[PDB]
Amino acid sequence: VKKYSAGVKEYRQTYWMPEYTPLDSDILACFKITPQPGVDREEAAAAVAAESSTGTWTTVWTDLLTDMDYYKGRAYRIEDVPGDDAAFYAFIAYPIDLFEEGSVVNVFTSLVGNVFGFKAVRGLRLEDVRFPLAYVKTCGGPPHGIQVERDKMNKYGRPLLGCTIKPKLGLSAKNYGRAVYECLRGGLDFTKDDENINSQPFMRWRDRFLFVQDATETAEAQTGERKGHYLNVTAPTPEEMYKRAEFAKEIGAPIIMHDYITGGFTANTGLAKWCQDNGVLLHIHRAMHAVIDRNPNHGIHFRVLTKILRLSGGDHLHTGTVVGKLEGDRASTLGWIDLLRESFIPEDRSRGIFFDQDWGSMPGVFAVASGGIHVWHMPALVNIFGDDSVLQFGGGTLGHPWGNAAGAAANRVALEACVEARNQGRDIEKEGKEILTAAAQHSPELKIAMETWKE
Amino acid sequence: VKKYSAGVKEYRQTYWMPEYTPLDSDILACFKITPQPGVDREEAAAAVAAESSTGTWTTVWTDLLTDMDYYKGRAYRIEDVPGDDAAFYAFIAYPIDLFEEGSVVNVFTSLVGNVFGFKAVRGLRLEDVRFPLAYVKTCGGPPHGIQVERDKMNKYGRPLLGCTIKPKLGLSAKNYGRAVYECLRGGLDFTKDDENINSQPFMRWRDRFLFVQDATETAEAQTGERKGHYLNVTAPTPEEMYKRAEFAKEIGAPIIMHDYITGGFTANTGLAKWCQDNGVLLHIHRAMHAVIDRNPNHGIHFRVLTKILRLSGGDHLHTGTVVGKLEGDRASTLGWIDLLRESFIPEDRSRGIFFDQDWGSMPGVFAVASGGIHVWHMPALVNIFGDDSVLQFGGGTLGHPWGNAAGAAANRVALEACVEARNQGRDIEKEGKEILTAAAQHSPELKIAMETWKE
Amino acid sequence: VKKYSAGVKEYRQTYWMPEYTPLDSDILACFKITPQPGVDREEAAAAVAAESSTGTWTTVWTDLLTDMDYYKGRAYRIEDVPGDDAAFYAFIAYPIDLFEEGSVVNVFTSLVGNVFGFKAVRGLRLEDVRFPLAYVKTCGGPPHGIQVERDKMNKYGRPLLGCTIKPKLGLSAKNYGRAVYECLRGGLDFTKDDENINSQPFMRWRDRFLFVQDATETAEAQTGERKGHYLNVTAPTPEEMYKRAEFAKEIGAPIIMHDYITGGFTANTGLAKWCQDNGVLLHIHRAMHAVIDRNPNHGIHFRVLTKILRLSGGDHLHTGTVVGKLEGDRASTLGWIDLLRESFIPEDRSRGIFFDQDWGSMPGVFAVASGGIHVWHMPALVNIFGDDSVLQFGGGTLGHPWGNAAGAAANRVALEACVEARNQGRDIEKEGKEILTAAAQHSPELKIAMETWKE
Amino acid sequence: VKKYSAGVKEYRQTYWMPEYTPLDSDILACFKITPQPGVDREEAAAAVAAESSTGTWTTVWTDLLTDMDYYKGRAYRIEDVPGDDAAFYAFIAY
Amino acid sequence: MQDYKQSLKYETFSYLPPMNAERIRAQIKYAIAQGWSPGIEHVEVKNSMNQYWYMWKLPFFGEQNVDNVLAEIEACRSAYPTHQVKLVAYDNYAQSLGLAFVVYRGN
Amino acid sequence: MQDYKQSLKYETFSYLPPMNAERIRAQIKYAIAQGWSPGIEHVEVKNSMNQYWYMWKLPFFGEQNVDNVLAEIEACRSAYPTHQVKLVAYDNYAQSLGLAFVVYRGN
Amino acid sequence: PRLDLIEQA
Amino acid sequence: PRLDLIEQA
Amino acid sequence: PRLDLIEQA
Amino acid sequence: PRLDLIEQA
Amino acid sequence: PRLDLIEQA
Amino acid sequence: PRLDLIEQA
Repeated sequence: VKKYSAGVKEYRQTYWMPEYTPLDSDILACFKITPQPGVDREEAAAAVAAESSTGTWTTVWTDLLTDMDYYKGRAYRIEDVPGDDAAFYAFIAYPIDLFEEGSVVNVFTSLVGNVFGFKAVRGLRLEDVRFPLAYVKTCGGPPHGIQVERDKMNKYGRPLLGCTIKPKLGLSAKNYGRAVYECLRGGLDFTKDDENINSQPFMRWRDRFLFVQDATETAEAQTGERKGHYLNVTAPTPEEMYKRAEFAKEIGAPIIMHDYITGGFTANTGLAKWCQDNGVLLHIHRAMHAVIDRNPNHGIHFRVLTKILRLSGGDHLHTGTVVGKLEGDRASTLGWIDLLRESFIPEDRSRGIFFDQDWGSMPGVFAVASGGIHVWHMPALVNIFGDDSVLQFGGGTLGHPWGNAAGAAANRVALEACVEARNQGRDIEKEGKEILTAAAQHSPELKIAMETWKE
Repeated sequence: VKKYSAGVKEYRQTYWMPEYTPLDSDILACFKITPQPGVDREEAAAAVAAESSTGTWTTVWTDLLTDMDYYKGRAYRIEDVPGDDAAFYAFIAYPIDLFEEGSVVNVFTSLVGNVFGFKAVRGLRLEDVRFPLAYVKTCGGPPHGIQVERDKMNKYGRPLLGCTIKPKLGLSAKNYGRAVYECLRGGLDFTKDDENINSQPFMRWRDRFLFVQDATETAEAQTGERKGHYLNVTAPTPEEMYKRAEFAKEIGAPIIMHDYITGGFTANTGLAKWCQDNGVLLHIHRAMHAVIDRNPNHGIHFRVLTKILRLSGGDHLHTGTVVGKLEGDRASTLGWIDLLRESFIPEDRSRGIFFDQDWGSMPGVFAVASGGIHVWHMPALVNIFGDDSVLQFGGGTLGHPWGNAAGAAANRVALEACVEARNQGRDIEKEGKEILTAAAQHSPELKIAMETWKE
Repeated sequence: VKKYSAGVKEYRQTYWMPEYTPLDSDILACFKITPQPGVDREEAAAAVAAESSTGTWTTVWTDLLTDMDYYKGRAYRIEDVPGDDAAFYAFIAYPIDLFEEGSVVNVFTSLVGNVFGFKAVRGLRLEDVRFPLAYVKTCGGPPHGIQVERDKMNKYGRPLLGCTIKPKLGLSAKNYGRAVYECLRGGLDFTKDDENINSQPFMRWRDRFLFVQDATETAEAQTGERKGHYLNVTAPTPEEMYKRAEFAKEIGAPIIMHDYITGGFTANTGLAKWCQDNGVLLHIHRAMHAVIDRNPNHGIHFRVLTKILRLSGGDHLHTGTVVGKLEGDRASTLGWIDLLRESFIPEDRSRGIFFDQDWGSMPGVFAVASGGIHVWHMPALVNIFGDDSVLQFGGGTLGHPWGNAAGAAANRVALEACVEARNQGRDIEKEGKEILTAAAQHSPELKIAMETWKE
Repeated sequence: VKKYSAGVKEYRQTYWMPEYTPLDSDILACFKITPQPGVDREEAAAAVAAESSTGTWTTVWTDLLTDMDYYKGRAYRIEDVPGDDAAFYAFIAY
Repeated sequence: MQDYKQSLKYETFSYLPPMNAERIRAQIKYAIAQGWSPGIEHVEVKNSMNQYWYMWKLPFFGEQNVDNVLAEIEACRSAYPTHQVKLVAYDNYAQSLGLAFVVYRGN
Repeated sequence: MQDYKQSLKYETFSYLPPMNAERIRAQIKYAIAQGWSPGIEHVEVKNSMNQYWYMWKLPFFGEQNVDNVLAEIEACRSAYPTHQVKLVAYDNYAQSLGLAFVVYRGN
Repeated sequence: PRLDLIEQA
Repeated sequence: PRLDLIEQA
Repeated sequence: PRLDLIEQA
Repeated sequence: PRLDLIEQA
Repeated sequence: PRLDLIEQA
Repeated sequence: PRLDLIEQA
């Protein structure tokens, strides 16, 4: 359009380009769109492309000051959803120029943050986003990633073991350090603050950091293995966040954690850059299937959020538990794991992957398993997550009848028995009970752990 | 419980206290809980109280190191939901000691961030949260608030007028400033960056700030009225955010904006403290009915998010449009407005308010109306939002057939005609057309605006 | 004493030196001591010398590591009090080495801060303190003093006129500036924040500073006379105090104020050094006859506090009103004035001066008169305070029936009529009514002011 | 008071609120007050509430720019001191 | 297309046609009915953007008669016939101006 | 209620009615009796707020005759009939001005 | 506004 | 891991 | 003032 | 101590 | 210029 | 030394 004509217009003629082949540099998005009744699919897809890019609810004269054809998002393909009929899949391409370099949420909130519909869409859901390699290279990514983290902690050949201190709230700093010390000396690689342990009246953050670090050094000397505790630096302001991270580094803490939900993207991205500058490992917690990622027809799918968290940066990523999930979503669990750790993820509709995602050299992220898991879950966990994972047993360790050290040892024995059995070629999920029962013959701690919780 | 016994236990005996009267200092929460089939309501409410506070999926010995009775969250009342039968209302009290002072999301993510269910709940929804005055006093709140903002900008007796520059993306800095200049000189109080205008290749942030500030000064000199433009300081890292805010202050920009969704709580809270320290007004955008707040039985209700945003801090708050919403949710629109601006909001179930919310002296926040609104919406907008609001007309201004200045004037005339008619005692919503038609007799800009978009 | 013998001992043999002639460098103190019954005067005076210097309630071996004879405070003379018989006057000399240079309260709290009695004294009162010139030279003193202040403000030949804005609390920043503007344009030299106007919810400090400074510049342009407003920088922390003072300097405010009672010595001394470094005049408020200086037989006399405030530093000093005081304490009013302004104050028991106080070149301080004073007080005020004073009329100006500008003019006319009459040789206190009545013939503002309040 | 009238006034009518129940957020103070001879207890308690809050020795027009009823300190109860008779206890809420 | 003509403005209601006596009166009635105190400010035209205009006497606290406000507007006009004159309405509950508009644009 | 009329002022005594010859004379007598040295400063009206006005000749150090000061005021007036003229009194003990007031407001 | 609708009122 | 599953492979 | 009343005088 | 004598108790 | 000769064109 | 030879002595 070369001439200005005020007034509301349809979006199909500008924002629906069925003959458009996406450039390699394009940000691609797959939306599950349920259009308003009567509205054609091509128009509704065009409406989402307009509102998430250069479109306005009415024609503006300022469009003619730039070239819309270059800058606009444009829907280029529509596909039926297998199962539903109301919804359809819109594939929309966004020129890479639309986004701030190294600011992956600026992609995200442009796409769905403030995209209400332009009166043509009654339901939107962002399924997948292809971040082109050109854009990936501008993001910080994980400050260290799997391979460097293993080198720094000198840990090889098995999943790492962690544990959140319980109760979630209420412990004094010294009692917190006692719990940490007992877990670490018993065989856990890591302990961690609970996500909502920041700096409360019952335990100020600086006191916690000091006692925890003393606990970490003591257990490391008494086991001869490197130990860590994710010190939670999540804070109300960035200054406070950086101050706590600086104190963690000052006292020699190898690893910190950040609640991405509490803190937000800006804080997390800054923290991840800080962590790479200061050689501190960064554990990220972002609950999924909670508010944002649980509704199957309304919201942002967790694999998009997973991609964002990897670009924003984190050496570990945790959402929810995987074993309690059904065998059906286990295929989605395996696809989730691959987005975190692999360099190139090919398209696979069965797993929910609509685009090839190329990470290039961006480091992978440790996948974290938590939840109400105990020793009996260990075979499934080892089989599903493999070696490049952290298995966190909070209640499973502090809930052992003989205390933290024994609980840590039980989990450590169970983990190593499963890893050894896997390396011997045994099907550890099918033979799980027998593997644990045999290892329990030499580990009284494991024996009573298996009696404490049910197979 | 005085003795340690390992193993999974029910939560009813610890976390269900039907005889508990909440202390004035308690954080109160109202959850709409749908329990797993077979699970009793008192047990499921107890499960949510446990997981959002001091509970673990299995008994841990570290509970005995502290006093759970003091620290635990405890459900104290259960009510049916009017309409549903599967769901019920759980009222849970949290001792104020559970939370970091001045960190309101630490309240929020403790409550729903990472609360999956303990196998007793299949559906959770946070309806309302009573922040006690003791906790409110620890939060920064709006850096200035309504009354101080009006004093700083010397604006009295009417809603403020704003406009997002369109197209959302694609304009060079100089062309951006041209659009801003034309809008401001035409009668708008404010213009603003789009939420996703940060620092893109087509317009780097520093160039935008300079040209916009030149546009703002020019239009202010040519109108004799104070002008502003919300410079978007949303950035990938906190350092970058502060740097842009500092440059805004350095060049004399009176107001900045922050996309809370993009940036996150930590960045926003830090920015709001910075704004109070530097006398800069802060506009907050947080889309609601988008991902988080749209699903009526799954997620966090927007009034809880509204309370958080007021405590976190912002002089303006924007989510979505109010006029297009139905007359039914207009009562929820009016309740939303009051949480933003009033000092004490009494309980009112009809509006979704389950607790008296006392703000004390915490300043109110300008409510912002946007969307595809134009002159015809002005009577309803003035009637619903009243004077302490900002009415943003992006497309309604830049989509005027005679350009921005004329569009700004049309909206300015419509607004003042509605305000004058309201002050004369007329029912401006019922008499809206006649009010605008009469004012259109003296304003050709308004006349053709009314012909451009439909009543 | 050369040998160590543990145990409680009397103080007379060490701390009572009736043959001691004070060195010119000695800090001298005059205490009104009421001894415990049975205790001899020489012993009780020795007890106060011991406890306020190098004495301990029991003999300590560490005394022998130093030379007590050099370092001890020693009482050297005892005099009866004219009127009482229970009390007596103890004169105690302290070697200058006992005190931190430039820290005059370290003198003060050593003397009476923590001096309970050593079981020999049941009543203590510090009447006068001779600060030797050697010690005076180490203190900062007033940042500018009378002569420099007159040069900076270009004010000569009369007392300066001020006014506290009323009501003390409750006004918004813009309304505060309106009151300031009206007072200043009417003829006052200064306005001022109330002592407890800091940064309250109804008026944040930065907004107040901006509006007040705009008011000050406007009235200065419209009168052709230099104007000022004492911006209260009293703050909870030193960082906050300095920040407000820096903002005062940044916007060109010529003068700030500090509530010495609220802030304290350390803050005030730092502020006074800052003021000299930055060329800002400093008004000090320290209420006397309030808690500290009102009880005639218990506490620190106001002339000692006056000396401290001059050394600590302030260009103006205010305590309470002088005219309402009786003719008897007018002699004490005149002596108070001289300690503030003169270079050398000779000893004079009738005025309560027990030592020659030499200030050397330390600048004098403007004496400030306030209270419920109005036009009728002007003759007495001019006669008592003379030219080097600030007469503050808060209610006397804002309580004028025609508003601030008229009230300011009434006070300005009354002041100039009294000064002119004094310069003509008339006895202005005896002829006060006639002087004001004559001036009222040409000033309607003054005429109705005299009718508003009683002669 | 809605209208400005200059001049010295008593404090009892504004700063003595015997029916005031302190809010949980109020700063409460207990003063042992010995009033000037002739001055009633309710007036002297009102005087301390005024001077320690929003009161001035004479009426100022700037009071009408704000809401005194919200901001003022107000004495709400008076009690005898057990032992003395000259003094009394004033309870003032801020 | 019509070209927008740039001119100086005077804040609230300055984009409407200039007010006659009835329209001014109705606004003052509104301010009084809201419980706001009418006041009058004036300033030289070149200083119209200052935060602190000259206050005409004191705000008419607790004034209920619209005609008294109008008379004082006239009095202020006569005293400063070249000044811009503004009608303000003080809201002591908000410590803000509930309403403000220029009644005479000055010369 | 009367409205306060804003006008430029000239520091000490400018709020009194303008001084006649006797009132000026009495102030100079006071300054001399205090042992202060009378001096005369003058400046263009627009520069009246400068710290440094033009000094008329030198301060009349040790001048005892009031009429000499008055004559020099007249001389300064004639030399600069449009300037503001100020009478100052130097106090060498305080190195301050004991007194200062404008005798001619300039034009 | 501000203090019109307080809990105190 | 890392370079086993590259797009290059 | 200042140097009028000195100890030197 | 600490939580033994709370207002909550 | 700038976007006239893009690879996109 | 130090305080042996003072003016005080």
